[PDB]
Amino acid sequence: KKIDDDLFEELEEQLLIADVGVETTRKIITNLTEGADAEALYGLLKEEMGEILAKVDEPLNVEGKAPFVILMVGVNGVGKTTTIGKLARQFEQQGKSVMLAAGDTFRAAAVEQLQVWGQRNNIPVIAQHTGADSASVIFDAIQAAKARNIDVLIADTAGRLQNKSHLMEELKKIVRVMKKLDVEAPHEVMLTIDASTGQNAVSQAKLFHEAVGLTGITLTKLDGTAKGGVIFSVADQFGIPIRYIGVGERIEDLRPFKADDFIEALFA
Ligand SMILES: Nc1nc2c(ncn2[C@@H]2O[C@H](COP(=O)(O)OP(=O)(O)O)[C@@H](O)[C@H]2O)c(=O)[nH]1
Ligand SMILES: [K+]
Repeated sequence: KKIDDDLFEELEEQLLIADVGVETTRKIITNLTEGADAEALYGLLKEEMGEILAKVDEPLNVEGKAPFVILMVGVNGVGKTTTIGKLARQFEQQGKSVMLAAGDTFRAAAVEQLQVWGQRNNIPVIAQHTGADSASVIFDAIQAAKARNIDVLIADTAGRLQNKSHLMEELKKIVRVMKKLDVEAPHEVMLTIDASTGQNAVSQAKLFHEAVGLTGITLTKLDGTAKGGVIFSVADQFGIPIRYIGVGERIEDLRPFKADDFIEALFA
């Protein structure tokens, strides 16, 4: 097969369906045309996509803090609660002690889901009454983690993103409250975004990144039909490391991010 305008239009369609986005797709194609049979083109495209993801493939390292604090941010419905448990199991398998903070204080089901999971798995969960102050719950969790020599503290947060909610200011307050106990905390600000939301994750990454500064991303629900192409836009615009991929609903379904596999899956 030979290179022509039909192949570049074919590639654009495939990238748009993968949620790479209009802007990122346009940039990628123009770079592909300038950089440049069909098979060679797909080889070159995968290579240039590899160069994008290479800049954000740093794996998360949680060792050496007391505790290492992960602030979990994201909007509701993306898999934040599930991911926290998957992370907790991951770190415990590595021999680290874990504590959870139920900072999404107005969602009773989310709080109780964490409490019950933690109880079943012998992981302490710091929680207060429904509607309690998120910053206070997370304050108590850090104190308890320090008192109890916990290696990793994972702090959940609210995820209602509307002008009523003042979520960004709440997160900023949480961070300031954190730094009164440990100036290095939070050691990781982990955004969870849902592959099935497509390009809406770009807006979310922008909001959370501008408010508290993201240092890592978990992309969930890659096991659906969604391709997760938004990460190219986030990488190009923000350069935030992709730490993990969610590949299911089971507690094991959290995988370290791998650039090569992700690229192949995008075209499968
Ligand atoms: N297929 C799939 N479902 C996921 C994944 N991560 C989370 N979920 C699903 O999304 C729902 C829960 O998301 P949840 O953690 O409650 O969302 P939150 O509101 O962001 O805390 C559940 O039905 C989970 O099964 C994933 O990686 N793959
Ligand atoms: K997929």
